[PDB]
Amino acid sequence: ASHTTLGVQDISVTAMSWVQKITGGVGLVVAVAALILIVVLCVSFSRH
Amino acid sequence: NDCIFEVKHEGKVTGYACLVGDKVMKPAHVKGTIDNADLAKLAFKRSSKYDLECAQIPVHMKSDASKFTHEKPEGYYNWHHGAVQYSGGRFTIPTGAGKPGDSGRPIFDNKGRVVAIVLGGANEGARTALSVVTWNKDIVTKITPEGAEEW
Amino acid sequence: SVASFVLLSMVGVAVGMCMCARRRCITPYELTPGATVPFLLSLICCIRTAKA
Repeated sequence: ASHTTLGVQDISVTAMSWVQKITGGVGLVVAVAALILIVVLCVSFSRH
Repeated sequence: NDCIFEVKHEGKVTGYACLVGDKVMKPAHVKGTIDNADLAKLAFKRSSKYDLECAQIPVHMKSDASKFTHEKPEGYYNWHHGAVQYSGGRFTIPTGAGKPGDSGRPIFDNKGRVVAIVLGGANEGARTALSVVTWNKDIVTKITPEGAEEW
Repeated sequence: SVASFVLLSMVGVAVGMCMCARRRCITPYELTPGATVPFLLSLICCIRTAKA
């Protein structure tokens, strides 16, 4: 029966929350890493 | 030789480089190596933002170190070609009197303690100023006035 | 495997930072003629820790 015709962008019961946990996983800490790259670029570049 | 020790290489004059404190100095714009053998093996680390190469004093110069300070009053400061009167915050020479082949050169105080390390120089008169890396309370900073030609 | 990809992506940025971290440990420390450290490495905590 033709309701069986499903695509590939389908939806889990809970793994949307799990990929919320993983996408909000270690991306924040490397954003902090990029931030302190911006910090250490200012060894003498700030206040004149 | 008050406490004056040198760098040479292959025929070209590599400026000057002496040990001081804990590190034998090496400016990053200097190409070549030391004339001596024992110094010619250790590691460096480059600094583009300040143009340095980190290089450690070996323990064999325990009885052969060289003291220094970071005290900058004005007046006369003796160097291996006479006197630079570091005055007005300005370590000028009468124009042109120095020789190229002097990158990294130890200027000392009035009694033999290293004060600064020169890299470049320029002139708008009878007044050649210099481009110098220093260490305020042992915190190193490169200072480049406009027009610094390599010594 | 894409999951493994993103973690082997992500910490790469972090370890690139760690590269720069060590490249900015020496940036206050390079040919520093006394190489003095009150707190210069008490906050990185790689080497040269005083008592307490």
